[PDB]
Amino acid sequence: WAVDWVKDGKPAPGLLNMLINMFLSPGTIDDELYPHQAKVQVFLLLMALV
Amino acid sequence: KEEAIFRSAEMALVQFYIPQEISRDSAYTLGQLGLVQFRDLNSKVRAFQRTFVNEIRRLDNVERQYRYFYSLLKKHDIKLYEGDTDKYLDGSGELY
Amino acid sequence: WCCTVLSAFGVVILSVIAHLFNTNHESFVGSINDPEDGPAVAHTVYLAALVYLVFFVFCGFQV
Amino acid sequence: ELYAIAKELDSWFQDVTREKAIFEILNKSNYDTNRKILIAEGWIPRDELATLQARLGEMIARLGIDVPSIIQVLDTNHTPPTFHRTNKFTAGFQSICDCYGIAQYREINAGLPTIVTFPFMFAIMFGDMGHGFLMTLAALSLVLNEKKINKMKRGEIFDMAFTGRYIILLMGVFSMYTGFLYNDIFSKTMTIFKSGWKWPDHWKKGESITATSVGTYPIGLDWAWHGTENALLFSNSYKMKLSILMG
Amino acid sequence: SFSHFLYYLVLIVVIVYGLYKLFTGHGSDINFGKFLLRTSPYMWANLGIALCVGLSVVGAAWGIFITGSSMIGAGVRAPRITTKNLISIIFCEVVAIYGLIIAIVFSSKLTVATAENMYSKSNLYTGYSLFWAGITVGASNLICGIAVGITGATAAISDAADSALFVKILVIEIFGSILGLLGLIVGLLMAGKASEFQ
Amino acid sequence: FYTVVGVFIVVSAMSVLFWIMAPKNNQAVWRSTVILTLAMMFLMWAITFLCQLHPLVAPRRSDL
Amino acid sequence: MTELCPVYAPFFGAIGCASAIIFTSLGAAYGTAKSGVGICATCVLRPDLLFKNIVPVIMAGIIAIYGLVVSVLVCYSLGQKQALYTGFIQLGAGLSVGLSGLAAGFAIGIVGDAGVRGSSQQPRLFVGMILILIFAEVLGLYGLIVALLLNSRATQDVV
Amino acid sequence: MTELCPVYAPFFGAIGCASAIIFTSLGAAYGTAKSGVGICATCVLRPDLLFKNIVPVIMAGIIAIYGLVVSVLVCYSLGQKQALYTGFIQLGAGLSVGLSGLAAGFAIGIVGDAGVRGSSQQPRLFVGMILILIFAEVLGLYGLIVALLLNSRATQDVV
Amino acid sequence: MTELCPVYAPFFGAIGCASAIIFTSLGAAYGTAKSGVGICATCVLRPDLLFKNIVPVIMAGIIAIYGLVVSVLVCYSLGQKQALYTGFIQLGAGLSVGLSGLAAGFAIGIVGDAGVRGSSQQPRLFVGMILILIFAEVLGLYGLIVALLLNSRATQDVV
Repeated sequence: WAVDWVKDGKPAPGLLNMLINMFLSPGTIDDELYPHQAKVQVFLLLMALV
Repeated sequence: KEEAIFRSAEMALVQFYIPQEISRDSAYTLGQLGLVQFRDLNSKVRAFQRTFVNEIRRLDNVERQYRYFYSLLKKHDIKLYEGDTDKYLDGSGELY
Repeated sequence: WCCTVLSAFGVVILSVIAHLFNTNHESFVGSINDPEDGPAVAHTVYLAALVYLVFFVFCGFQV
Repeated sequence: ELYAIAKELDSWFQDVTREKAIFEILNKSNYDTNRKILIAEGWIPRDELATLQARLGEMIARLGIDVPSIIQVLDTNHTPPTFHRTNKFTAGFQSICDCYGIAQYREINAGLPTIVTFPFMFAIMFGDMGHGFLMTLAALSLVLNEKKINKMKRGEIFDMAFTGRYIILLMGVFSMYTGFLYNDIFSKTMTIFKSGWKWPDHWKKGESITATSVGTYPIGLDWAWHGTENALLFSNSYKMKLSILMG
Repeated sequence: SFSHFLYYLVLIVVIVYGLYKLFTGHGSDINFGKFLLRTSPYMWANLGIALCVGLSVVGAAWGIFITGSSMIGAGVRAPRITTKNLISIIFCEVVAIYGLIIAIVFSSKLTVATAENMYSKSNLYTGYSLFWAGITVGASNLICGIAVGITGATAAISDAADSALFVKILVIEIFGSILGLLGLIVGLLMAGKASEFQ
Repeated sequence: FYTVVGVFIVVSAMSVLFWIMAPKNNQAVWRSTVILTLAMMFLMWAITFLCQLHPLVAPRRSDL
Repeated sequence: MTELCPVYAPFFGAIGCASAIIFTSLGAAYGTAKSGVGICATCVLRPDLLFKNIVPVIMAGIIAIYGLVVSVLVCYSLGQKQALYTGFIQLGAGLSVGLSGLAAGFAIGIVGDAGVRGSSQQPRLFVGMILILIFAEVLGLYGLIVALLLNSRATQDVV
Repeated sequence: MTELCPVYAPFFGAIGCASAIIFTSLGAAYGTAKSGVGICATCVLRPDLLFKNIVPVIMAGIIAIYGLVVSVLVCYSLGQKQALYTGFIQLGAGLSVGLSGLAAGFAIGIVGDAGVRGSSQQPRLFVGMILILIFAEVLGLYGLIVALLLNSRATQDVV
Repeated sequence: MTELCPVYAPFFGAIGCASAIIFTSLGAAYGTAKSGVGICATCVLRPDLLFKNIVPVIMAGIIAIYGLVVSVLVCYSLGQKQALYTGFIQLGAGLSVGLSGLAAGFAIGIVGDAGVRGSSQQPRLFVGMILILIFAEVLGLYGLIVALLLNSRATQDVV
């Protein structure tokens, strides 16, 4: 919500999409939320699984 | 200077050194405080070997006469007339 | 017995929506499907409010 | 004689009911006939030991029993029960919370957060101003007459609602809030606050008209959303996210 | 059961066939309307006239033994009930009378159309009207026959108890027969307006 | 827009004020319940405003 | 009548969107019926345990909640010009969630009846009954997650 | 017949409208039948709570009202020039509400029977009966929500 | 759409992905419901042994895990212009994992309730219970590898 998406120019992810997209693999498919936002979360995922 | 609903209140197990003679008054008042339970004691034996059996049976008998009064009174054309006064005193009365 | 609360609500709520009709409010009147005449339906709903006021007066017999 | 006895019979019954419990309780005390100085134990609130000792001493002085009365605290190896000094403000919430299960010996009783969360969780589910307001009036019907209803049989007219006077009141005021923040007196949306989306000022007889985000509606869902073909989608996405975040 | 598995097989094969046609793009090739139009309306009309009387007779006979068997069983203890209850059988077979009348009035309507000519609106309407008017009359007759048979059996049992009980239960039979009258009237109303097979 | 942070500041100030000025008797219940009312009210208002902060969809209809 | 967007495309979408609520509703109804029979049987004898014992019916209502969420989510992707892919995926998601919820409803009802019966006599079977109901509910949760994935890509870069 | 508006489009909308009342009427019929059987069977011993136990039949009547409202509104949605898509969603709404109502009616019947059996024997079970009947009703309520949302969606942006 | 990749190709994939979770859910639900009836019947005598005799329900949980993981992977394998071959093979994988899990679930349920009934009496039967549960879970395990290895070739060198 915080970022005005269309004015921001970068694509706006779906309403409830990013996490279920992430379920696949650390290779974030597309439409990153923020710089490395879809990338650094692999750290949280690996922390949970370990 | 008392506990609140923040968590379970500070419990305590205190030992009642009740004098034998004054036991009835002590129990009556202690129950009047509405503040104490009694830990289950000497319950390993059956219910008809208690030291209190005779007073229990006579008072239950008394409650039966009172019920018989109430039944015949309901049969007759009359009802209770002092319900309000008795309940208020015994509800949240003081130590007296 | 129960008609008292119904009469009171039929005063208050029916009156506020009555005035909100009479105010030619978009959410209630002016749409393609609703009746276009604001004050016209406002008159009959005000009459309903008045008859509920009388009904509330009648139900005030609880005393 | 029946008219005479009827006056005291009602009070006599509630008087005589005392000794049954009295002797059933001192039954646990193990007062042997040969034994003297009866010895027994019971659960007390720790913060009331001094006051119960004072009351017992006052009674002993009143009873004239020359022998003093003493009491000592044991080593509580056994788990003592859990207590909550709830007032009528929150007794209903506490009881409803503990219906699921009595608390652990000293744990953080879940009643206290539920006091507020349960009414608001209900309200975020309920929404409407009008229905909440009528049910709040119903709650007031028992809150205001609490003195009268306390001494009149609950029966099937109220039943479990006998204690629900304050629960229903708080969920009703939270229903008020959810109405302010969902903007619907019953179903219909209200429009006191500043105008939201400005759909284009020129419209055809039956044209499909979008809207312009000229600003943000300050309090709650924008009233401009009402009646629109995208209203259901917008509101649903909104309140999915609201539900998951609050949860 | 093997029969239930047969129903499952039929359902799955018809569903898969329909899906196959839809996906290959010939969903129109399963044209129910074309099938209705091309089949001869004579077939519908005659199936209707046959089935109206057939179902009327089936319901009549069903109610006849339903009432009669219990009537004979109750008559064993007291044969006072036989003649006085035969009215239940009479009201059961008035349903068959209705079926016969609807059959004859329908057979007033069949005839030869001018070859492929007049294979059009009038005769098609007449064919479908005759078909499901016959189905209406026959099925309504069958079901009211079932109802009147059950009520007549109950009336027999009650008559075995008391005389006046039979006459107070006969109203149940009358109410049951109203269903057959309604079936007759609806069949006549919704069938008559169609002309003959010009 | 995005004054939700400032509204958080003001509701936090109110929460701290009520935290210090608890009712004299039965302090714990007021203490917990009022501050949690305020916090939960603020959160649910925060979502209901943040949704319309920069919306991705617009109302659409064919009605006057 | 586009090749990728045939006119009969939204039939599957509508069927899936409905089935997502029908099958979940059937599962929830069977669950609450069995659980309610259990509740009545235990509470005619042990009235006080009623409110405490109401949870299995809640967990039956879970299936209905899941059906509602998946149905409305599928509906928001409906469209007259929608491609055959979209209808296909909505149909699949609806069937998946609905039948998963139906299985969850069977499990919920059966174990709710059994656990209510058991807790009628013995006091601390309730926790185990609750956790078994938890597993029965999480079954429907897996169904819902699958349905959400399908619906999430129901309109992903669809031609 | 427009390619997007075939002549046989009204079939699906009409059958949806029909099912929307047919299936809910079957469900309410079963619910009322089982509930009333229980009522008359168990209150004969003790009659005074007949009016109290009337309630499950009231719930079944609410189910019938649910079917009535969905059916009347989808009727309001019917037309001649309607698009195949419109017929598809009307059919979907009708089936959703009808079958959800059928499930709700099964729940009403079973729960009401068990509840009245218990309530005639023990009074405090009445409140729990009320609660379960509410749940068996909100099942069909969810079905109604799905159906009304569908048949609202069945008209906009239609060519 | 080309005849290599027909417009209806995603139907098989969608129905396979649905049916995988559907059938594993039915199998796991039957297993957990029936074994939970067993648990409720046994723990009224032996409440303490609940935490030990709980295993078969968890094993049905692993069956559900199998179903979800296969379903989500084969769902990620979808796509509008997917090759007919991909749809066929992924339908095969979905049905394989689903029905293998269904058979495994029947085995888990029957073995589990019988074993817990027996172990109510005798303690050393617990290890045999567990052993038979693994030798039944290997069925869903085989389904897991079969479905995964089908998925591996689902798009390997596909055109």
